[PDB]
Amino acid sequence: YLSDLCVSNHIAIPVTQELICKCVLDPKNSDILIRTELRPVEEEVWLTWTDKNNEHHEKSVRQLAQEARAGNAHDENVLSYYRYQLKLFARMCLDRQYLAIDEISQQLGVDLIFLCMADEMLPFDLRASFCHLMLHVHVDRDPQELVTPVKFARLWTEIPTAITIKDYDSNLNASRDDKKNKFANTMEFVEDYLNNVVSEAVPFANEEKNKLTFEVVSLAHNLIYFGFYSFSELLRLTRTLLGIIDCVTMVLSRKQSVFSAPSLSAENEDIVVMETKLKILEILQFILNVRLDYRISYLLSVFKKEFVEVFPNMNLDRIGEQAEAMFGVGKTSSMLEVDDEGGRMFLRVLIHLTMHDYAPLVSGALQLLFKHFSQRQEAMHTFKQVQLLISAQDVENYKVIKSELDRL
Amino acid sequence: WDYKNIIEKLQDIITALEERLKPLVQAELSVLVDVLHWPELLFLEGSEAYQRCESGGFLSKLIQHTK
Repeated sequence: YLSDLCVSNHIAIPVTQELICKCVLDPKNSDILIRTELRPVEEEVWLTWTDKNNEHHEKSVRQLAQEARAGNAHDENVLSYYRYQLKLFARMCLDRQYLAIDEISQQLGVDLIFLCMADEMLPFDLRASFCHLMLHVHVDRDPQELVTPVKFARLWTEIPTAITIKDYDSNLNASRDDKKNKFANTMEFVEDYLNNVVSEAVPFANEEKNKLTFEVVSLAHNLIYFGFYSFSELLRLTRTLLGIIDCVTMVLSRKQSVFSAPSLSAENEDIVVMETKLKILEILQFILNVRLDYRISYLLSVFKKEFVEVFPNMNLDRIGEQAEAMFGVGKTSSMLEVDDEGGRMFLRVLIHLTMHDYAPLVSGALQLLFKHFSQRQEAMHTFKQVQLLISAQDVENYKVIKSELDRL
Repeated sequence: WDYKNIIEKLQDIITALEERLKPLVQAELSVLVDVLHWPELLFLEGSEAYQRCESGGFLSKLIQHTK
């Protein structure tokens, strides 16, 4: 009831959220709240709770899970209470509620939640609860910020004569590596879980596993959108993502339409499976946007090389041939392609997703299907939108003008 | 380097590329139309999705969702 109270219409309400955070986290009413700690016992997670009779009890999380599996009522009830507590905590931290986020981060660290997530002996739903808590408390915070897959502002001298996928990654690899150190273990766990899910047939067969994979896919989508995945890792992950959707505590908060082309100037019964498929589709759309960015960079590099060579007459035919090479006719761009079958797997997945009952999933599938065959037109339009600046001061002027115009 | 010359060359290359790739875009759209014509061919014959596509499930769903 409290968890539903904090959030209304899937959007966090600041006032009631603040009141609930103050009341639950107040020094009083600590008996109701379960306490989680780490003990050397390497380290293990232990839960200590104060019973309504004022008799304190302590037990390891693994012991509680084993007892619940054996069918003991007390441990199962304690675990369910802990899950509802975790859901309430996650609702408290929704929409970057710093007041409660700070205290909850002090109470629960990244390592503890990662250990709980990676402890498969614990129940699947409990692991999903820790996945949700990790996504909201830690991954979504002040240091993390959204990224733009396509940048229409380029600097003439910074543009390399030749660009490669390795160079494209290395462009931002320093920042990505320095920011990914905290969540590197989480990324590895997510990748391992996705590989395990895709390896098994009929991945969406167990409801608890369905919830866990939905949480994992949400975490992966968040991390990708904050820019914590390199381009190469994204191309490696897209194959697995297509494999999962290969033909054989839920909040539906929607951000800016994922299925939107870059621009220079700006309740189903099985709804869990449909939502994870939709998240996978959003990830695939983001990957396609990064591919478009790489193609634009390649075109810009070719143009700059030709201009510098000609002007220390331009061979437009060679430029046209090079720009045609990327579109997938040749094997040079086979790396860019997100499918190993030449797009047959992607097209089949889109067709199998287009007739699903869920409406947002069908809309996304149709938009992706239409975007698939417009690679050339989209690339040309994106290149036309691109602007080149030879001075860094010009870049700063463009940035300030863009900010002012967007705000106005 | 000259900014005006760079801009002029950028416009020239953009125009040349735009003129060059129109028939390829038209061919891609035609291939999309052809694929939409026979959606089942992509799927395996024994698959139920193939049967639905052959009977018009895909196109019927598209028509229903368009409105």
